[PDB]
Amino acid sequence: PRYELALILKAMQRPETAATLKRTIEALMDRGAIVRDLENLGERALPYRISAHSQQHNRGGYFLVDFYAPTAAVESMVEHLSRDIDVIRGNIVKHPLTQELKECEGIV
Amino acid sequence: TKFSIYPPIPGEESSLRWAGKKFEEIPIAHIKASHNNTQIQVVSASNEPLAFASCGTEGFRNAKKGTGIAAQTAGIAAAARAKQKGVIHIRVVVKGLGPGRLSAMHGLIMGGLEVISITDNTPIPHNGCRPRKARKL
Amino acid sequence: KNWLKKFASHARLRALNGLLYKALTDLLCTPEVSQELYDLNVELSKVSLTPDFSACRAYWKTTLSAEQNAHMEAVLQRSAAHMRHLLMSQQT
Amino acid sequence: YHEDRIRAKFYSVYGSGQRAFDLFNPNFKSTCQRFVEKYTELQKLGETDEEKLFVETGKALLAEGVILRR
Amino acid sequence: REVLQLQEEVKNFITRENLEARVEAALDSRKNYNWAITREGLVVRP
Amino acid sequence: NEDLPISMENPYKEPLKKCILCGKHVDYKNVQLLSQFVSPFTGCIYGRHITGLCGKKQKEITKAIKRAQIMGFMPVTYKDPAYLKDPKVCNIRYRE
Amino acid sequence: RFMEPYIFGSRLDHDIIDLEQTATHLQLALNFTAHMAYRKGIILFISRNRQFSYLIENMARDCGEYAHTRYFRGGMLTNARLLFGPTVRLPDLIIFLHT
Amino acid sequence: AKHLKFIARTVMVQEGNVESAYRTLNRILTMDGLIEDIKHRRYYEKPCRRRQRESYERCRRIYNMEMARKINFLMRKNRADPWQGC
RNA sequence: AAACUCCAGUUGACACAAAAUAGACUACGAAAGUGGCUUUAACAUAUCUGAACACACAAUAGCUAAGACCCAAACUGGGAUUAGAUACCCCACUAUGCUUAGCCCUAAACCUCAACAGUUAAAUCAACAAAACUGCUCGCCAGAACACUACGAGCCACAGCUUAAAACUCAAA
Ligand code: FES
Ligand SMILES: [K+]
Ligand SMILES: [Mg+2]
Ligand SMILES: [Mg+2]
Ligand SMILES: [Mg+2]
Ligand SMILES: [Mg+2]
Ligand SMILES: [Mg+2]
Ligand SMILES: [Mg+2]
Ligand SMILES: [Mg+2]
Ligand SMILES: [Mg+2]
Repeated sequence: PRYELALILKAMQRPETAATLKRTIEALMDRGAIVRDLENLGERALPYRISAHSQQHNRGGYFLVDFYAPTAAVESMVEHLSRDIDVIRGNIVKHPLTQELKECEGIV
Repeated sequence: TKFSIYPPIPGEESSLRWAGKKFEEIPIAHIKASHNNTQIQVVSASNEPLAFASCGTEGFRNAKKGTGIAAQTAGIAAAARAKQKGVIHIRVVVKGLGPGRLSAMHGLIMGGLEVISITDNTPIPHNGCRPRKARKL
Repeated sequence: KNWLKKFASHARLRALNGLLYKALTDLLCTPEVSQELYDLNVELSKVSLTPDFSACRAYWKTTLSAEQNAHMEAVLQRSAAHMRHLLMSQQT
Repeated sequence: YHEDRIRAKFYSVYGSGQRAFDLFNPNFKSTCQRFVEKYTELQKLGETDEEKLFVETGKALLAEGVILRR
Repeated sequence: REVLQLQEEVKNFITRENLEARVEAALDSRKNYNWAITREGLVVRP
Repeated sequence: NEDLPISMENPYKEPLKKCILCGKHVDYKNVQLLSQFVSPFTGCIYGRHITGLCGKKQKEITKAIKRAQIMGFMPVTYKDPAYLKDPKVCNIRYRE
Repeated sequence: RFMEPYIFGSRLDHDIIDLEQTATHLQLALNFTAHMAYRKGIILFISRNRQFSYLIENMARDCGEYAHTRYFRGGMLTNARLLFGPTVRLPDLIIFLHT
Repeated sequence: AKHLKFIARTVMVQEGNVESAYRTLNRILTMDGLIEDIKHRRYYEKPCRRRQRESYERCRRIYNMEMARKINFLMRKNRADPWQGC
């Protein structure tokens, strides 16, 4: 199905961030994914302190990877996101656009 | 300019200064208002303990520790010991709903320190540990 | 349980008195009962339980003004039931 | 009644008339009632499409000299 | 219609050939998903 | 008789009332919108008696807030100060 | 419920009484009242609507009949012998302007 | 713990009026339900008792609102008597 | 009062535990149950009824092995208490509450309403509960106690669970 990967990456310089993004997308494709878009939300202070890979982060870069993958890939991809050391927090959700916007007549 | 009840944020610059220092540099008075005792510790913005005073350290014993007067005395003692270290303005961080919740702040004010903000930090679990059973008195 | 129908229709004693005195003072320290009552700053002297545990008499200190005393009296009798419910809900 | 539909549109389009109702008079005519009579006459002397009838009725009433603020 | 729309959309997908270009373009870009709602039900974009 | 009443649905029927978010998509990434329904001082989610939302949209907002909080997009213990000056849609007053 | 057969319809949640039926019912009632009056029967108007007590009492005085527009005490009709006297004559017709 | 400090449950003192700031903080904590949570979390409330208490509170609120609505609706009638004497 | 003083406060790191607010919502599931987030599977039947025993499930408690252990806590110790103390208050700490694989098969397991279909006209209707009924089917009941008992039979249970009488006795229940 269509999935959205929300990625909170370590606050690094441009070359390291580009390399990490390439590595993530390469893993996605290696697991059978067709990537639609790579979207940058910016570098920002985290809502709270996140301790990942024996390092504490207060800031991070937010990215959105939209893709289509088989149902079996998701779990595998999660494992990869657990091993990457430059990812503060990676989470795969069903893409919000796929959910149907059911219409409403108002409050009964 | 309209007074803001919300505290200043470290990121966004603000014109509020207290004796030339910014909000995040003011000393912090941590009050723990337990049911039988109250403990006041003044620390610097960089977490340097300047003064400490609890109701047990000011001579009050057993049930006399958990009263308003004892917490006021502890606050006065902490305020004096912190005034001797160059503290005037403080940010109060209270924890717990004991009888000395407000008496400690009376004592701190009566000892000469000026309170610029009050913060509550009482531990509220989102259902972690199980509390004890209700007393069958 | 048809709530519409329902609404339509000694050493021990000293310890209980002390416990209830502390609990009632703690309840009055906040707006938990009501903001209006919180504004008046009612102070309690003692709590006395009847020998048969049929009623709890809370003795509140009066002020010198008479209109203030009357207002305090009115709000206290209007809020007593809410205090009882809060005390029983907190499992004091 | 049929005219009720027209009335609804009027009370949603031009709103309640500034003129006050007089329910004591057995033959009172509100602005909405004049609108309804003109609408029915236009329907009977022309084609049947609701929107053109509405706009034409408005035009005819403004021609007669009735104020209608949208 | 859906199949044709997918056909047109596939031309912009990321591939192994254009991974560098798209990654750098994303790094040179920012998107905002935040917007507010008023009491009258009107969207207020930033 | 031509003057008798005829059967039809109520033409004066007022359209059903709609909440401020009816017809709009609630995203867990739209922290600005979600922050309009949490307490500024504690971050607690406001109930429907305060927000005025319908049950469906109240549930959407709740799930989105929890998702954003656990995925590292929204703070839990307070409302983000960046959104404190946003329009107020909640019927609550702390008299501050 | 028992008023349903006499209701023409509900106009925007307000019930409308069918006047074609009211005309016949009123014809029968007025004929009965006139025939009872011709026979020299006692007619007692009754109403507890305080807005019209004065008017109904005036009407009863004017037509030479009787009115009871006040609090209806227990036993006026079923206990009239004890309450008025052993030889009291009860009304032959009672008219309710408000039931 | 992991959150920024002096943002949650924080009130600024105006003109040194510490009492008003403390009382406003108390009002905030009470209306956000934090005070009730703290008082209820001292001892464990069994699930059945919690369910019964919540049901009772909900139905009490509903009944009180209905009774208040009835009284307000019938209060319009309470005025001077227009047909006094009759 | 005992207890701790390898104690207490701020700060930082840090669960095999349970899941504030939302929820003033009343949803999902056959019931029991289910209220932290993401993803994968996934919620039978195009007539109805149809079992103590057939086939699959059943809160909490309890029992086997292994494991985890913050907090709570049957028991077990200690502290304080009248005149036979507080069983009830305080401190410490077990089985247990948790996970994995098996058992045990009981609840005020209740909406104390058997499943489907239909009706609101009647006299509405012993009472109360929860407005009164009809059609059809399965299950069950025929005074009280003896008796959630004895015996027989069956069961991973070995006192347990299911089914379940008789003699004597009474004019009541
Ligand atoms: S009223 Fe339509 S979505 Fe809330
Ligand atoms: K029940
Ligand atoms: Mg079947
Ligand atoms: Mg059988
Ligand atoms: Mg079981
Ligand atoms: Mg067990
Ligand atoms: Mg243990
Ligand atoms: Mg247990
Ligand atoms: Mg059956
Ligand atoms: Mg047996």
